[PDB]
Amino acid sequence: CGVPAIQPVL
Amino acid sequence: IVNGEEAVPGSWPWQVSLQDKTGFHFCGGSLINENWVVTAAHCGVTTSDVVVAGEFDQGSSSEKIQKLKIAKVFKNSKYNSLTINNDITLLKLSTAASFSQTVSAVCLPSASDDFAAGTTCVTTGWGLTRY
Amino acid sequence: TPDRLQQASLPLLSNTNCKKYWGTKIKDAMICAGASGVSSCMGDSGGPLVCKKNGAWTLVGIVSWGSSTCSTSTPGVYARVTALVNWVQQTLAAN
Repeated sequence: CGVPAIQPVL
Repeated sequence: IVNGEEAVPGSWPWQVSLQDKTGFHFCGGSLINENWVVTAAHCGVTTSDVVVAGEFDQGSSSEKIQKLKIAKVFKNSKYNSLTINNDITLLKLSTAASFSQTVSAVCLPSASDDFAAGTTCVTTGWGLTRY
Repeated sequence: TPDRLQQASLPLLSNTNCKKYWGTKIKDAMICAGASGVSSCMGDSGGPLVCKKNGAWTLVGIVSWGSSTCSTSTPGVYARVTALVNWVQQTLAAN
């Protein structure tokens, strides 16, 4: 869980 | 959200849109696994509403979204509609979500975890950006 | 509502401090966040308040209620998931 494949940015 | 900004598409893969039968977005929710969504009890979800996973632009018809039927609505019996306390509902999906790069689960905390005042977190959603 | 998904960073408050704004409306199963120049607003209800810990995002709040005008200097109120997760676990287990 909890780790997006597409990383969020600010 | 007021004074937020647009997200990287697909970067909050647990975020879902709860839509009524006319396709109107009325609440958000979060996938906690392929079969279950956590949302607020005051959203008043019914099994005629739809969970939409994988969405970024609700104005777009080219996204590969998943429109998921709701089998049953579990409103926490502790919810108090007068004080809005214990504001949590679980949605059991009729058919599992298919997890992908844009669709996956958020983690849940341990009951004893400490998230201290002053910690910066993030909220997401398609709420109004101006009231 | 905006077509595209929005995000905002915002800080957690203590309940004690939040009660300076909302008084006895604030219960133990609530957590406040915001009052920082951003605000959740109508249509955000039910979505996540997540905090990054040990490299992963954890659901600490659920958008619950706040200022009727989505005031960015008032704290928003979120269902406190630590107070609710034993129920979530129980529900998944039995169904």
